[PDB]
Amino acid sequence: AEGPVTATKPKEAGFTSEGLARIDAYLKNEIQAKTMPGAVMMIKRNGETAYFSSFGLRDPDTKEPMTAETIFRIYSMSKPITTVAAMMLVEEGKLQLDEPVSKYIPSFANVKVGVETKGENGMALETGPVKRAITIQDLMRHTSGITYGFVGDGLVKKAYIASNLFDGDFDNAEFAERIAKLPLVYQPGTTWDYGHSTDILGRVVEVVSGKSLYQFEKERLLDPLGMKDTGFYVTDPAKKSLVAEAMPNDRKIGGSEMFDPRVQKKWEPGGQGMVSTIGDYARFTQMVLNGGTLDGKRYLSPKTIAYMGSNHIPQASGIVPGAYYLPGPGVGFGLGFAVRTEAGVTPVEGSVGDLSWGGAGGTVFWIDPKENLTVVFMAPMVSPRARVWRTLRNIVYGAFDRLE
Repeated sequence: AEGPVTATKPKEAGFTSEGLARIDAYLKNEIQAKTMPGAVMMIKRNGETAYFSSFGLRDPDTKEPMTAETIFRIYSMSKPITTVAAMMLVEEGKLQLDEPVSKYIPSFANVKVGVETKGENGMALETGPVKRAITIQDLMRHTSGITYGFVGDGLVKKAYIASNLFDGDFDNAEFAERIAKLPLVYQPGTTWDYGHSTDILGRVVEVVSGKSLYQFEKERLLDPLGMKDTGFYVTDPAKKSLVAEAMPNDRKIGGSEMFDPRVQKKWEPGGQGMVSTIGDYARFTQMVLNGGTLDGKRYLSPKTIAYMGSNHIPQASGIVPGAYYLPGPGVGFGLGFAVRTEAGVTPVEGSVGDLSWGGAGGTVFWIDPKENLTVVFMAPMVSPRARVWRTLRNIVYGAFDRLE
């Protein structure tokens, strides 16, 4: 427990105080159940802060309190930021969505597609050529054939694991080469499958800009937006104790302990390596809700934002869901965002057109243009994250007193 971080205007935000109180009760109960050591959450609607509270601890071992300034490993929430960075280059005519990835990273020109088939001793992989080159758009919407070794199962995924992709101290250029040596799980441009595509996109950004992913983002987005505690590593000695840590029995991601952001390394993966704070990320999402601008500064045009927020894998795309379609029924996917397409069907409340994504470390956010709403939630945890995120959606929408 703890309470509000700042003053709030729930009624003007279109919520009831009784409804929002349900969030307090839920979070405190989950903390008591040891689902997480603590949590911080912010809800903004109609340009007003409807809710902003923190509860519990940011670290169960040190017993340090959960605060608004607490730094979280945001993992996959790094993707929308990486994608926005790439789209800035697109707006300047320095990158195109239909261009082949191989144009920037040659090793991807000759990747092969693995297909499971019966052999003398069980299932084995047959490999063949791609029918189409992987495009920049494919990377942005996860229809490139590039996957994640630890998500679901399969022979290609087992090959990812066997290749020990995360050994040593390597940079984005080297990681891209490691990925390029592996077979794809699906033909490029045909199937949605979550994977390392965004890490590859990050390298594309470096090739085009001539800068490291972090420096490019720092200059074009992080500094101007005021996201002073957002990056890939916590190098400021005064900020190292602010890193949130999950319960002892829930610190494993992909079969390994969470990386230590307090120790700088060469890798700056655009799909999973960032650290940030709720305040920093809220500015990023507000910028997106605003159509690409914040505090008088424009980062992307409103057309570009609308384009990123559109479904890029509907029927007209011919794209089909892969074996592990994470967004689930009633939800599509755009350029770095899951996009709700059905009012019902999806088993959680929300609005057609709302944008969202989460991180394996417990963080999640969503932007609802129809309801002029943005929500950011951060709590260090892994196994129960999806359950908590879905429940929070229900509670937030369940606290509405009116529709916009």
